Amino acid sequence: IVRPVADFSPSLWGDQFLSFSIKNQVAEKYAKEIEALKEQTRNMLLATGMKLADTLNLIDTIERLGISYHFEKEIDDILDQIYNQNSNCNDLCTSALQFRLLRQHGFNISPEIFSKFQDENGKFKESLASDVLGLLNLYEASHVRTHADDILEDALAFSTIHLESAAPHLKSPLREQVTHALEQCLHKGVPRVETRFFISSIYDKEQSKNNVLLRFAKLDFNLLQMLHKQELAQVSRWWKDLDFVTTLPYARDRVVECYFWALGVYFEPQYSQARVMLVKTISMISIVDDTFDAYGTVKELEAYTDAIQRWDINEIDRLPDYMKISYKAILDLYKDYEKELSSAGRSHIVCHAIERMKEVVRNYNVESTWFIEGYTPPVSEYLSNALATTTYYYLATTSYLGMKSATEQDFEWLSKNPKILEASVIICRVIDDTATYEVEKSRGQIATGIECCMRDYGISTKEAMAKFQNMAETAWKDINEGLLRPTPVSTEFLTPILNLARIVEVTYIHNLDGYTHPEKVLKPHIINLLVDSIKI
Ligand SMILES: C=C(C)[C@H]1C/C=C(\C)CC/C=C(\C)CC1
Ligand SMILES: [Mg+2]
Ligand SMILES: [Mg+2]
Ligand SMILES: [Mg+2]
Repeated sequence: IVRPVADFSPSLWGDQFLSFSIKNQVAEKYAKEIEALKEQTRNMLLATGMKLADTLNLIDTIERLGISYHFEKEIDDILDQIYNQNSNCNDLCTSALQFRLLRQHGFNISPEIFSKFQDENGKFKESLASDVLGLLNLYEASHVRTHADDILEDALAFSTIHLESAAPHLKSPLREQVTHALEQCLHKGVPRVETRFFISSIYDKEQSKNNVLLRFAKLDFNLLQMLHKQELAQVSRWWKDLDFVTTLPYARDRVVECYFWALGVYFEPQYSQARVMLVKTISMISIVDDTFDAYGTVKELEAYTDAIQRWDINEIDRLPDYMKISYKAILDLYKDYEKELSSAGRSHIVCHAIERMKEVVRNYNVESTWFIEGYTPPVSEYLSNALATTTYYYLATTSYLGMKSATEQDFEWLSKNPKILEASVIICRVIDDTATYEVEKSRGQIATGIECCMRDYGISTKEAMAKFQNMAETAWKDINEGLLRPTPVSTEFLTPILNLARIVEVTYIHNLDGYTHPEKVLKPHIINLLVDSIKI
């Protein structure tokens, strides 16, 4: 009664990440210079009597350079001031940038700021088609819409067609920046990824660049990268001493991709413990998913699911030997988390992630039951099960474990499935179903999202993929709305959820599974963030 056949590609990284020894004198030299550069930058920000457009461009540059996390208080104070002054007297470039920066920071600036750029019908004035910097900022702003912003319904299409038309004749690096924006907008990109591109491909090549900011940005990126590499080494060593590579050979060996995921959720040094905890969880639920999907028999998956609900080491012997391996590793991981959080008296919060894991596994087992039965549920029923199998309710909960400022009330909010979390989960689900529809269908999975959608509504695969694309668009508007003040918890606890949605977009770009097939999408990102330093 043997098993399915292995068709997963092995880790393409080998052991190149296993040991990283930080050049300590370089670290100290970088940090010492950064302190000086950080103060110079702080004073640029606090400079009295700057014009609106100059201020917004400064803040935008500091944000794209990846160093704004040093200046949360200064940037906030400035945007707040701009928000409350109501300055509606500018051109498209400044207005669109004003709108984007304020919305991204939760300031509900009215979309009426764009009325002066439109005709009697709410269509942008085509006379603006020759203003490339205006179009570019309009373009970026168009991705931050909520449901109250139908004034902007035309902004994406308008700016896109005219940027495409202008791009081939633009000077550099402007051309490269426009071309990049059309493939990957800023708001929906992974921050370290956009930062790496901006620093190296754009700002470094700008004639007008500020030398202080550029040097700051390069040193800071390379210094954080040393931390990230230590973290990945520590995590690679943990994964190695688990040895699932050989004892659980049916499973995807993707701990580096998992680290990239955790790095997407937060890159700052204060979230180091959080990242390390998170990547371990992603790594481990990856193992569980492959057990349900590519190895376990329905009888085996039943006992596994029940063992997880009971969550007791007593239960191991009801499981086949190969499931004993992962089950003990799972239980041990949570005992590790409890020990890690003990000194800060935050051990009790681990139970929130545990309950969310039980939920994921219940729904894995349902999904397997559906496959065995040849069942094509209605879309509503399909989603009631398949949203949790994204693991995103679970990963979001997990992202909070290592965040020292997360309180019980923050977990209570998250446990009620707030709308911002639900939208992030929906984006993951529908993008995944759109990308992986064809392959899963060939493997016989009749319970696949798009199939459900086709059979339920009586519509073609094309119309179904388009209906899913639209649920993703609706979900982004809900994310954007969920960031607006007053927020139900600190922005600190919203950003991970937003970042989870961004990682989806980036991994499944151009409709391909970038996690199962890392070489396409993830590999260049991993090399740019974790292998190659920015040349100084
Ligand atoms: C649905 C998505 C995008 C998941 C699929 C991947 C797994 C279940 C393995 C670990 C979980 C990850 C990488 C989140 C993505
Ligand atoms: Mg699966
Ligand atoms: Mg799977
Ligand atoms: Mg899938």
